[PDB]
This record gives sequence, structure tokens and C-alpha cells, in this order.
Amino acid sequence: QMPSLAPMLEKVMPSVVSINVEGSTTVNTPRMPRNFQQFFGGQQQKFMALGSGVIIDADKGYVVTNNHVVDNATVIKVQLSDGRKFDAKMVGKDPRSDIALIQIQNPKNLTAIKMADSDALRVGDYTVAIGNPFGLGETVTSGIVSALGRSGYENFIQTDAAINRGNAGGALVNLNGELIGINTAILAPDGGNIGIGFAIPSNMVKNLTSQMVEYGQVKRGELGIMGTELNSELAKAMKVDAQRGAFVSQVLPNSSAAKAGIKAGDVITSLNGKPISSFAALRAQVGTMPVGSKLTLGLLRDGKQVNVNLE
Amino acid sequence: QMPSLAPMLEKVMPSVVSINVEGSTTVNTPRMPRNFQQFFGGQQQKFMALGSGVIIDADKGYVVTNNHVVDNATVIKVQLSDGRKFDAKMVGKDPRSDIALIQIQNPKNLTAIKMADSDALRVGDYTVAIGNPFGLGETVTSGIVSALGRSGYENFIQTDAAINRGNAGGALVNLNGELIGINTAILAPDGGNIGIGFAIPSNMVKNLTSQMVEYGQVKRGELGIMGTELNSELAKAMKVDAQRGAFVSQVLPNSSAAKAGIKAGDVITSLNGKPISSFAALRAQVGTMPVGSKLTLGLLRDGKQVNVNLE
Amino acid sequence: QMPSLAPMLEKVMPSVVSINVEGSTTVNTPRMPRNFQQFFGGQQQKFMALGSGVIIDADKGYVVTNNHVVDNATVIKVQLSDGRKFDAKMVGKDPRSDIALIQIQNPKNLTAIKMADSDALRVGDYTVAIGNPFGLGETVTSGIVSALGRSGYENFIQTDAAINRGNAGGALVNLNGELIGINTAILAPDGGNIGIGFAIPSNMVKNLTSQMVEYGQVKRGELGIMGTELNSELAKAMKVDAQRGAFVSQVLPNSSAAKAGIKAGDVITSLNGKPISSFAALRAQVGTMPVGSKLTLGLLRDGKQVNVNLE
Amino acid sequence: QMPSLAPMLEKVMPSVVSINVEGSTTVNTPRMPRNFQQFFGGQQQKFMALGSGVIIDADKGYVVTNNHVVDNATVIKVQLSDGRKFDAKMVGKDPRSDIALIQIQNPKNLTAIKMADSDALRVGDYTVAIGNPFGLGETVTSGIVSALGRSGYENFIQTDAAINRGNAGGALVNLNGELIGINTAILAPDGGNIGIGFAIPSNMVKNLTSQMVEYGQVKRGELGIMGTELNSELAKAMKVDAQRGAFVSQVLPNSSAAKAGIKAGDVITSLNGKPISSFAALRAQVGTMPVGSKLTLGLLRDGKQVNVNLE
Amino acid sequence: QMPSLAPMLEKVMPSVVSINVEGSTTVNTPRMPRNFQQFFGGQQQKFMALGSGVIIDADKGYVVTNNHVVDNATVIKVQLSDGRKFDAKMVGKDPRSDIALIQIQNPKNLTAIKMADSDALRVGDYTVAIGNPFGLGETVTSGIVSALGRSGYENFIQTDAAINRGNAGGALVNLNGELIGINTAILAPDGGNIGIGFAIPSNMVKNLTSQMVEYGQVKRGELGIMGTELNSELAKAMKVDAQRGAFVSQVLPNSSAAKAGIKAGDVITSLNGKPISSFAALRAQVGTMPVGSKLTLGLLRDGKQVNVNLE
Amino acid sequence: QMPSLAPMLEKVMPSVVSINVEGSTTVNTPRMPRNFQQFFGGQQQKFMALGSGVIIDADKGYVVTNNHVVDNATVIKVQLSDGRKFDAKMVGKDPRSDIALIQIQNPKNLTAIKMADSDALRVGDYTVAIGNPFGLGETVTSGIVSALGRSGYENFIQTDAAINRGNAGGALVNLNGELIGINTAILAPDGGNIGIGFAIPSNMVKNLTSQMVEYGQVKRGELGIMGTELNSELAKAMKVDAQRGAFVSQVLPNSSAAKAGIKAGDVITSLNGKPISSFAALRAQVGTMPVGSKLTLGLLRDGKQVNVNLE
Repeated sequence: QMPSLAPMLEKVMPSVVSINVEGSTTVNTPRMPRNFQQFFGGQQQKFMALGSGVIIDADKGYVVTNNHVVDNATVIKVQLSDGRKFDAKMVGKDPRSDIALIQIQNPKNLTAIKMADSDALRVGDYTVAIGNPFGLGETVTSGIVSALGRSGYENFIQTDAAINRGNAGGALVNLNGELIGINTAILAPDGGNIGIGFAIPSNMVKNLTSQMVEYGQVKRGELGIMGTELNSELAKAMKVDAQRGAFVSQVLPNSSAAKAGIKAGDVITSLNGKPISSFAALRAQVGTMPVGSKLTLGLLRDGKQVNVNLE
Repeated sequence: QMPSLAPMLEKVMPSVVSINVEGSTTVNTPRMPRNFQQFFGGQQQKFMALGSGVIIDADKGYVVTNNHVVDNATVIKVQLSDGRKFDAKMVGKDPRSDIALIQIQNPKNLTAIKMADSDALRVGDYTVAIGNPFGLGETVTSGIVSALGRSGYENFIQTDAAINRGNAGGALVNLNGELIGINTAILAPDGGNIGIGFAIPSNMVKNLTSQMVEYGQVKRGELGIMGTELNSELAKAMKVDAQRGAFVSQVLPNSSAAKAGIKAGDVITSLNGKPISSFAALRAQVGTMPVGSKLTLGLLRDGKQVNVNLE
Repeated sequence: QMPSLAPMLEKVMPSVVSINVEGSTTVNTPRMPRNFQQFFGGQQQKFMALGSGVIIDADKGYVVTNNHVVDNATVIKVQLSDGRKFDAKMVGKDPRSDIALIQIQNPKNLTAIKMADSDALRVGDYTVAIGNPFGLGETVTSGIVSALGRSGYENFIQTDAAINRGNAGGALVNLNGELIGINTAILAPDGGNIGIGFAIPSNMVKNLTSQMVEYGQVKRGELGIMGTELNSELAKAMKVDAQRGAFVSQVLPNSSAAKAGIKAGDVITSLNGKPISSFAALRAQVGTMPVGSKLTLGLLRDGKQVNVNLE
Repeated sequence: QMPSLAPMLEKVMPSVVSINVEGSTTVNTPRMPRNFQQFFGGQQQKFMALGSGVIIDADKGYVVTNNHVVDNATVIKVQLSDGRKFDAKMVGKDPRSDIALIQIQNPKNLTAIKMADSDALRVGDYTVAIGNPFGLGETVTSGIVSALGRSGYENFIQTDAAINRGNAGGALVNLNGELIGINTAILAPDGGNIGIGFAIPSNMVKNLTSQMVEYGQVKRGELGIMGTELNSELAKAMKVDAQRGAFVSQVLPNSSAAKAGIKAGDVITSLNGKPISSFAALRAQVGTMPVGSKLTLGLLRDGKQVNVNLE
Repeated sequence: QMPSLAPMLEKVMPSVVSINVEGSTTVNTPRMPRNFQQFFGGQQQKFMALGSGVIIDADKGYVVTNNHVVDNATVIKVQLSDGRKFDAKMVGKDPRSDIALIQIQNPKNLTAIKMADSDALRVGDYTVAIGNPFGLGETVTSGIVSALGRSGYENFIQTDAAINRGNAGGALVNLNGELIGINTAILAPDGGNIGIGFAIPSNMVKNLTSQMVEYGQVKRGELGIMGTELNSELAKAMKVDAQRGAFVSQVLPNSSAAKAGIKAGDVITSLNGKPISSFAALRAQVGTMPVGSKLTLGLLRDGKQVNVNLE
Repeated sequence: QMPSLAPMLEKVMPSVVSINVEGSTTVNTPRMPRNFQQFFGGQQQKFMALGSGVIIDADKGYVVTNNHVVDNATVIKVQLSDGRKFDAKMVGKDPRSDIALIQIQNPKNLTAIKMADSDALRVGDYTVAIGNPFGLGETVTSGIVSALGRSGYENFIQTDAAINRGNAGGALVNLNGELIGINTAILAPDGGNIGIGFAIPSNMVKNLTSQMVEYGQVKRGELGIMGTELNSELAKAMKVDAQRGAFVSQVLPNSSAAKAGIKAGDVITSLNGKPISSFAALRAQVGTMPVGSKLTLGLLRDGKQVNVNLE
């Protein structure tokens, strides 16, 4: 009969869960009377966040979701599409990528989703998102892969399968029902839309996620080598023929420098396209990123640009 | 050659009509001069509404549309996709579901749409909407069934096939060209979008619609039985072991109570999920609904929850 | 030397006090994540209100202030212009006129202000207001009496001595340092300005205030007589020559009816200018007012309009 | 006793009247449903304007007011401060200066105000305004002369005696109760405040007003002489030593040119300060002004600047 | 395996290019201090526009894009999806249809897109748009043909394949990878969305584009014949039986009048639906359009309506 | 005759000058097309600021004004109320108090204003402000001293003589024509009103101003003594009986510590009322202030609070 996504959706929905968060946050004591004609400017306030997650490990009962949903939580509950409810405890979170991991207490008869290798994605691929944009429940929508933050190096998937005025729900799945990414919120504190959706790709979700299980957090790889700004003592001494950039004096730490095929003298000025002005420009950009990252540095020395792997 | 919806659209469009409403409304006499720096605060004012409808009965020439389009109308006109124009008179309207019925005067060579049984819908099904979001004409758009207010009990279809910033047009149709619902406006007085579209499902449209033909209106089923609040004389007397809710003293009226499998003593506290706090909470929620409704009541008495059918 | 208000201000300021309110209020539990692109929609929340008051009785330590400052208070503190602080307990409040009365605990060496008879005010009289518009402290400002809600019958003083974008402070005083009114907030919940200031005149403040001491509240005088709508049985029977209004059948209750010089048959259609359309129009307008009121009723019977005194 | 303005106000108020306008205007037929998420885009609509006026001629019953109050009026009513009401017919209006003149029908026992010579005003002089900023009635406020559009040549009086967020009321009067100007609305269509008030000075009001009685309108004095742009045939031929401006070829029309002490050759480039760029710049600025104007032209010819008097 | 658009996208992307514009514009000199509480009111300012284009002629290196992207450009650069960059010079632009043409300097190994005949489009056809809505790069999205400004006479394609809050990108392509239209911006100065996308159809793009190559501009066809308004001398003389419209006296110019099958006497009152009120109404509407246009005129003379072809 | 301020204003205005600033500032290169539905995110841009100043030294030609008027200036011009214009060069500025000093080039026949001792001001004193709120020129307004940041210790004068929606003009003068303060802008970058005006008092203006002449800037007095936080090694060792505050270990620097009557052990927790929480809380608050300041510290040691004088 008629083509439909219902068939695969019925095999995927059991892996998608609903998350009810109850948390408290420190807030300013309201100053009054309230005068709506004035530009003005501590107590605990209870809040209720809500969102979606995907079951990533059925035996352990690990569930990936968004940090903007589970942040400051005090009690978190989970409901499977069948109706069953469980308690869950937090296991790790990451404000930068807006990814967080939770663990179901007493997991039983759970179905984990199969994760696809995101490195295989291509722009015109079809995608469907599964989330909760208005708090009314699990809503599913479809579209295609609009942009790839690499294939088309610390990527991001842009998809037109994203709901207007809604909160970046949960799962981004392909036609075979496999997880290709988790939809996130770029404008964090505000689960919100920019007009198109962004998602961490599944491989990154997997990497980010194994780290939270192993360390309670994702280890930041802030790692240059030990260099000296351009125009300084040991820096100016050399080339300076096509100057303007971030100089690199040493490389011995052997931190993806004896691996980056980088040695003394170099002068990096790129990090996936954006020109690396200063030297600290580098120290910062390359340090706020998640271990295992694959960023690329356009290096100067008359031909040189390799890809790094954090750690 | 290439896949297209044009083929089925050409078999459906003849059933979709354009509605031009001319009406008058009572308005406040403007107070002036107008000072845009002030927060301030009767005559008849002519207005022009516009919208879409679907031909539901070709011999009778019955056309379903939205109450926010035909409300306060004084003259209503209809244009078929072929160009022909007819006059129409109102036959019934319903602000709650935003559905209204009109009748074409001198119907001739009309094509009614075939209505599908909406109980068969499933979330990943494909849908296409046909309406007039900007007043520029008949615009068609497609997507899928994002949520079902029951299948996934007084449902609602949520579809991502809904235009941004537009007025909830008319028809919601499936791939075989059959009516699966009429797109409505939840924010009534303002044909508007919340970010995703809602539609009354076809079966409800059919029920709602037969009622307007038969009574000029949809009969409200406000029908409990005759009970007595919880904690009162005849209520407190019993159980009160797992209290907190709406008590039910009698059931003899035999109004889906001798049918709800409900008898004296009970204590209902649900109506499709939302906890029934008070007793009037019940009297109100279950009374504003359209006859024939299928709502469900989570009843307390240590195991009891049946589905009702208004009347 | 140079003219100044400082001289009289130094004799008045000791009567003007600062009020620090600490209160709790029931609020909605924040729903999140917060999406600033959505139109959405219980716990106790502590708040801090702030305002001004005037010492009206030094022995008893009675202080008049605004109900929008002391509403929902749990702890109220008072600081005299000299620095001394006292605790105060609430004694009465009135949302309608925005007036409230508080009592200082352990009053000692207090100076009450002298109240002037407001019936003597005239439009071009000079006035000075003393309050706290931004929370920064006691700010004084001057101007004149811009309008009188009677002299120029349940008056109101309009004064151009009112601060832009500020909260209607406290006292309105004349050139001899006497209280002529308390500045209030017409837009209650929002201590705010409309562009000019309003104040309850001192005589009303005095009346309103004696009532809160005597009853914990100001007694509402909802008192017609016992009549019967116009066009009804006993109403239509009579005149109806210059109809259109509120009929009056009886008067025996002797409630400012045997005092209003009103008797059976009458047909009132005025209440200080505004035409009294219906009969309940009267029942409502004349019932929300504070006892002792002096409202006027343009009565129909070919010449008749007297002034009433509630109770 | 205490200083007050009440004394003089009681001698002035009888000259200040209240104006109730009932008018109709051509408006767009509302297009619906109304979607508040859309940027969109004829019938007669009745409106009610309201404002203040001053009695300028008691025998004739001439009343000056604002054109933004009486524009498009169909019925105009007038109430004296004593309560009496009269009908009035329009006699002239002027959108440019926002001044209009009306005539009372059956004037009787009227008191006209005495007009002061505005040429005598000085910045620190005291002023009081009398108007109706919120529609609540006659409100009076005071302040000083903040700026003079000449004394400090087609002046304007700026006064801090102007109400926040209100509609530029009516009269501007000095301490002896004499009219020194009518407060106007610079932002016409919106009786509104810029933060300080503007008023046509009394002498201009008098001139503007005598013209409306005599012609139904104020005659525009668009009058150069007949010249030829700078850089043209007969223009470039001469000087051009300190060029850049508006050339003047002829002067024979004898229109304040044989009076402006202006003759062939000249090159005007000023009109009360603002540099006269082009030649039409002059034709326009000097033509939209009211006859009898006293504008000044900084003329070039190595020393030349005289003041003109329209006509 | 799974259906995808990636396959055809890989054959199309090479034809889609990125355009970086650097231009200067005349702007007002900022007046300060900036007071955000005031409604206020020349130098050159450099700006940077950005957008998309499609390679329409590989040998010549002609690239079509939007006039709102290339307007006021001083330097324009182009990057092919492979990374190569070229300089380009402007060749023609058209604010009305928002289409502009540029030429690549030193074109080499370029792939032009194949253009489809837009006259063949039908509403349910599938479409995909390729553009740059946020400046982040080339983003592709899909949907269907929602409306046709003719097929369903100076058409426009409306497509739901348009990104929310983004700038109308570039190309609109069908499933075989052929250009069916260029997405434009109706709200010009603001690359922006109305909620659905508009595009000039490919045939018009082709016509508009050949004109800019041949004349530096698209020649406007402002061409009636030479008639005389309705009710005038030679107009009223005739019929006037079903009057109300634009009269047509002559036709001899032979400008699609000896071609429009139009002769003396006629009275046109239509231009693709919209009633032609006045005679200049016609002169204007039919003159702002692009040569080669196919507009239709509902002509009066008891049966007459032909389609014109500009020139 | 009638009271007026004109008399004294004529003796003061010659000291008040008009300042025309022409400056350049570094700004972001506009990114386009401009999409008003997007939340987005270097070149020199010329600006024109405008404001008022007061002649403080006639021989030297020193003029005080606001830093928000003269900041980033490249050319500054000055016009005396008589018409004469001079060039001026900057001599010092201070963003904190918004005061700046300029010097007239070729001063000649200048009249300096006489400065009054601001320590003598009292709340009900009369004041008049002279400035340029809309750019239209010199506007004068009057009112009274509403609040004193000390008399009623690093004061501020609050005056109701401040124009709505305008830029804090220049001079604040008393009835004898003497400077009592310069009106400033608290919301700096935006010459703007909060609803009432603030002014640096004349004595501070004098102190601030002598410093800019002597050092090009006002020397910041960041000066504690050298102490050690509360709860630390040498701090906890002592008292701690009524703890909670900023400890003070040493005092030997003799910086208003051997002058503050302060010695080892102390524990300051006040700075003119506001409780000094931390120790750095002190280091910061007392360091951003202008030398010569008179701030007061509520010191703990069972009775101790003296006033300091920076340096």
C-alpha cells in the first residue's frame, strides 16, 4: 500500500524515552512593587524541565539526552513509550555540546537503539527527528541532512527536520531506524530554534558519552605543545616571510605534535577554516574542545596542514 | 518518470474550495487623538474573512470549513478550483473544535472528497495539507503525521505539514487523496501557527458535521450521573483509603454510567491522563466536549478505567 | 535669603517613614527549558516590597501607607528619617483605594503629621510629594494640584508633582507641611505612573483609616433601597415618559433613601456624571465604594439630584 | 496666607472650554482571520476626538483649538467650565501649525481671554498650561518658558509645563492669566509628547486665526522673486567667489524683495540658521509657511541678511 | 539501499557557487549620545553581503544570483564547491525580480546547470533549494511546489522548501537536478522569509538573464497603445453600457495591440485577475514588468481576453 | 511685576556654552542582507555628538562638560550664547563620574560662572538646569533638590528639574545663578533619563576638575592598608565574636588608616551603608572612587566608624 515511516518508527520508538526533571535553582528575590516602566537590576526556586532521550545501553540502562534538560536536576524520572516509568540518576553532562548521560534504576526489558556511523552521512540523506517541542509529548518529524560540519572537522549536523519555535528535541534517526545524531540547543539557556536544527553526530555522541561513563565528565584536551608568540625572541628570529599568525617554538611534549607531524619553527594560523590570529587564539579554541576531536590546523611553513586527534 | 504528488492532487483539488466571507461586527468607537504613549481602555464594522473548505456532500453541496472563517458572516461566496462561483448559506458552526458547515446554493457538477477512517492513522504516515495561509490563493504543502491525540481519546492530529506564520488552512489529506482531517486554529481569534499544525480527525469531523446538519449545532454531552463531592456526607462515609479525588455517589441516570460500568461509591480522578482534582473539575471537562466523544476516565475502586461514548 | 522648601521639609520629614516589607507569595513552578519563541501558559516565593508611609498617630504609632506595599507581608520594618528602626504589624488594608494602615511596635518619640481638611483644596494650590520612586531612598518633589475629582464626589487629587517611571510614593503635602493626601497607584499590581499622580485626599484617608482601626477593614456600603428594573411589572406601570434608565420601586429601608429624599417611583441614571444604564449598574457602582462616601445621583422624576453619605 | 495659582486660575478657567468631537473617517476593511505572526498590507468609521480650546472672541464666540482635535469632525460640542454646552461649527483649520478655529452657535455670557504680546516673552518666565491629557477632564499644570524659537524667527515656545504621555492640551498662559500661546502637537497624527511641550505663540495664533476668519484658511506665502539656480546661465556669469548656495537672478516682483532690500545677483543660503543648499530648497521652505511670517535669510553678497514679512 | 538525494546533489553542487561581496554604501553620520528613549530622524560605510549563485554558462562563466546580494558591490568573489575561488564582475541586475547576473574572470573547468522548462511544473512536484540562510555555508533543503503564479501569467513559484528566518538562498532544483527557478526575496531590502519561499521560474530567469547580457539591463515594456480615459471626450461617446474601467481609444502603434487583437473602443479592466480601475492603473502595472512578459488582460467589449508578449 | 527667572538667567547664560563634537569610532562591518528575523552576532565611522558645558575659568578658558559628549572626539567646537565660536582641545575626562574638561583656544571676553559650595545644599532648595535634551538648542528647566547622596558620602544630587526622554544636559544652578552641580548620565553609553536627574555636586566637580588639569586624569585612590581576609591565619586568631565581614590585619602604610584612626585587628563591613561582605569587596569599591573622596566605613571592634579623605 502507501509508503509510511510508521513501520520503522514502531521499531525505534521503544528506544526513545520521555524525561521529567524536577530541580531547584538559586534565584534573585523579587523586588516590588513591579513597575513596568523601569529597568531594574537570593532564594531557591523549584523548576520542572522536560525532554527526550534515547536508550543507548539496555543492560546498563544508559540514556543520552540534553544537558539543558537535566541540568540542576534533583529528581529525574523516565517514561518508556509503553508507559513504564523508572527513576534515573545522573552520570555525566557537558554544557559545551549540550549532551548529558543518565542511568535508569532497575532497568528491565529495555531496547537500545543501534547507532550508525555518522562518518557515512551525506547531505541529501533523509532524516527523522523524535522529540517533545511543546511539552505535549513525543512528536516526530522528517526532512533531510541540510549541512555537515565536516563531510560537506568537529562537525555538526544541520537538518531541516526541526520544529519551528520548539525545543531541540531528542533523537535524529535515519531511514533504517539508526541513531545518526542527537538534536541539540545552540542557544543554551534556551531550548530553541534558529530556523534549522543542529545535532551532535552519533560518533561524537558515542565518544562524548563513553567519557562521561569513565570520568563523570568529558576531558578537555587543551594541548598546544609549548611555543612562543610571533614577533617574540625565539619566534621573530626565524622566517617572518609571510608573517602574521601564531608561532610555534617547541613540539617535544609529543602531544599530537610528534603526531601532528609538527616540529619547532612552525606558525599555525588555521583551525578548520577560521584564521588563527594570535597564539592564545589557538590555546583557547583548541582547549575548549572534547577529547578525541578531529580538528584541522592549516599550518604555515610553505605547505603543511594535518588533522589532530585529541590526546 | 519523477515521483510527484501532482497526479493525486489533480483528483483532489476539485473538492477543495475557496471561501470569501463578508461580515459585520460590533466594534468600539475609536477614541482620539491617538497617543502612542498611552495605555487606553460602539459601531458596526464590515470585515472580510477568507479561507478554505472541502466538499463533503456533492448532492447536498455541504462544505466543511473553519468557524473562525465563517463566523459573523453576512454573505459567503465559494469558488471551485475550476473558477465557478456559488453563494452559500451557513448551516452550523462550533467554536470549540473550530469546525463549521456551509451549504452551496444551486450545487451542480460537484465532486465530494472521500473521507478515510481516521482511526487507521499512524505517526509516520504521510500527509499533505491544502489551504490559503496568506490570502494569495490555494497553497499545498506536505509532511507526516507528527502526533496523534489518541492512537499515539478526544484526539487531535499534529502534522509538520503546516505553514509558518500562516492561517491554519483547510484540508489534511493522505496519499490516496482521502480526507484524514481538517486543519484548525487552536489560538482562536487568530488563525495562526504554534509551530506545528493541528487538525480535527476526519471521523470527528464527520460526527461533528452530521450534528450541525441535524441540529444547527453540535450537542454538548455534559453528563456525569449525580454524585456527591469527596469528603462530604455520603462520600466520606465509604473508603477514603487512597482518597484525594472526585467522588461518585450515584449512577442510575444510566448515562454511560450503567454503560461506563460505573456504580455508586466510585471515585474518578482521570480524563485521558490529566488528574481529576475536584468533582466540578469533572462536570466541566466532560461537559464542554462534543457528543459521541470517546474520552477515558481512570476510575478509582482498586482497578477500573473504561471508555465512554457521549449520549 | 533664597526661597526654599527645606525649612518646612525639616518639620515634615520626621513624620515620613520608610517601610521595608518581606513577604511570601504563591507562584507557578517555572517550566523549562525556557524557549523565548513560545507563548506558554505551585510554590512559595519570597519577595521584598518597599515604600513610604506617614505617621498619623504618634501615641498609637499608626502609619498609613499603600496596600500595594504591604500586601502579603510577613515581616514589616519601619525606619524614621533619623535612623531608628521599629517593627510594625499590619492593622488594615484596602485594595480599592490602595490605602493600608500599620502599627509600630514600641513607638517612642514619634511625630505625627497634621492632616489638613482636603475639602479646602483648589486647583492651583501648591503641593509637594515625599516618597521612594526607585528604591534609592526618600525623594521629594513639588508641583501643583492639577485636578480635583470633586471640587473641580468620591474625589481624587491629580498632581503634576509625580515622578516619571516611579512607584507612587507616599505623602502629598501642602506648603504649611500638612497632609493633603496619600499618593496612590491606579494601575494596581504595578506601582506605576500614568504620567501624572493621583492621591486619595486626606479626609478620605482619615475616614478610610478610622475604619481599618475599628473593623480591620473598610466596610463596603453596597446599599440601593429595593427597587425593580425599568420595563418590569411595577416599573413600567408608571411614567415611562423620558424612559431609559434604572428604575426605583421602594425606599423604606431608610438607607440614605429616606435620607436621599428618594421615594417610590424614581428612576436614577447618574452617579457623579456617568449615566446609569441598567439597575445592576447601580447596585455595583454604589457597592464597591467605601462607607461615608459622598457620591451624587442624578435622579429622574422631572428635577431631582441629591448627594448621599454611605450608611 | 499660602501662595497659590487658584486665584488667577479662577479668572481664566471660564475662557477655557472643553471640546467633544464626533466625526467619521474612511478606513480599510479589516482582513481576517487576524494572524499576529504576519505583516499584512474601504468603509466609513465613526470616531470621537476630544480636546481643549480657548475663547478668543466673546461676541462672535470664536474658539481656538487644535486641528488634530477638530479634523474630520461632523458634530462638534463645547462645554464651558460652568457646565453650559453649545454647538459649534468649524471656521478654519491649519495642519501645519496644528491650529484651528471654531464658532459657538448662540454664544451668551462668554468670557474671552486677554492675549498677551508674545514678543515680550523671555526664557525664565513662568507659564501654566490648561488642557485634557487623558480625556479625564481639565487638568492644569505649571512650569517655565524653556526655549524660544526666536527671542532665545518663525518661533515656537518650548515649555516644561507639559504632561508626560498626554495629548498637547490647550492653553499656555502666564501669571497674569493672559494667553501666551496654544500648546500643539508636533507629532501630528498623534496628540503626543516628545518630553517637553511646544506651543504656537499668541501673536502667531492671533495672525493665523484672523486669516481663518477672513479666508477659511491661512494663506501660504510661497514667494521668492524669480531667480535662476546657481551655476546656470545668468547665475554662473557673475561672482562665484564663495559659491555653493541658492542664486537669485531677479527681484522685480517687489514681493519683500524690493522690501527685503534684495536685488539681482544675490545668493541666499540661509533661513533662520539652516543653510540653504539648493534653490528649490528655498522655494519649498519659504512656501509652506503662514503669511505674515518673520523669517530671516542669511544672504550672500559680502554682507547681507534682512528679515521678511510674508506678503 | 536507502533512498537519498545525495546522489543527484553530487551532480548539481558543482554548479552552485558561493558569493562574497564587499561593498560600500552612503550612510547617515550617527548622532549622539544615543538616547534609547528618543525617536530621532553623510559618510561611506563598507559592508559585506553574502549569498549563492548558479553557473548558467560555463564557457562564458555567467552566474545568476540575487540583486540584494550583489547590489552596491565593489568587489565580488566566488567560491566553487570544490574550493577554487575566482573574481567576478557584475554584468546586470534587476531590483524588481531580485535577479542579477555576474561573470567569472578566468573561468576554467566549470559546470553549468541544465535549466528545465518551467512551463512544465505542477503543484505537487518535488523541489529542493540550495542556498546560505545564516552565512554558515551551503545548506540544502527539500519540499514541493506549493503554488504556481500561473499554471495553478507573470508567475512565481511558491515552495515549502524554504528555511525559517533565513535569507532566500539561491537555487530551486527538481529531482533530476535541473534548475526550475531562483529563490528570491519579496521583502527587498531584507533577505527574508514570509513563511514560504518564492522563486522566479527558470524560463523567466532565462529571459531576464539574456537581457542583462544584451543590454546591461532588462528592458521595461511600458506599452499601452494610446488611448483616452473612460468618461472623457472620445471615450464616453461610445458604449458606456457596463462602464467602470479603463477605456482604450487607439491601437495603431501595433504594440501587441495589433497583436493583442485589440482595436479602438475597447475598455480593459483586468491584468491577471486584479480589476483595472483607472487608465493609468494600466499604464503603471503593465510598465514595471520585464519584456517578454506573458500577462493577460480581461478586456471589455462583450467577450474579449487575450494574452500579451511584451515588445 | 511678575516673578521670573529670566533676570538671573541673563546673568548665567553667557557662562553656558554649546559643544559640537566631531569624532570617529571603530565599528563592525555591516553583514548583509539584513534579515529582521535573525539574531546575528572592523571600520572607522564618523559620528557627531552634541552637548552643553559651563565656563569654569575665564582666563584659561576651561570648560566642564560630560565625558559622554566629548569622548572619542577628533574636533570639538564651542559656541557662546552670544554667537561666537571657538575651537577647543580636550584636557581630561572621567567615565566614572561622566565629567570631562576642555580648553578653549584663544579665549576672549569670557564669563566664568561662580561655583557655590555644594556642602550647603538642602533637599527643598530650588534648582534650574540648563542643557540641550533634543539637539534643538539651549533649553532651561527648573525644579528642586529631590535627594542628596549625603546631606540627606560620595554624594550625588537628584533633582526633579530634568527633562523626560532627554540627554542629561549640562549645568545645575541655584537661584543666585551659582553652579551647584553638573547634570550627568548614569546610564553611560546613553545620555538618558531614569525619570529624575542626577548631578555631580559642584565641590566634587571642582575637585575632579583640578585633577584633570594637573594630571590629565583623576587619580584613583585604591588604598586599603594591607590586611588579611576574615577566617584566615592572622584574622581568625582574634575576636570572631560578631564575625561575618572584611578583616583588617595591618595599618602601617599610614594611608588614611593612621588617619582613619584604624589599627590592626579591625573588621570593616560598611561603605556608606552597603554591608562590606568580602575583603576584596572593599578593595574594589574603595578603589574605583576619585581621590579626595569622603566615604565612610562602618568599622567593627565594638564601636567605630570614621570618614576617610582619599590620599
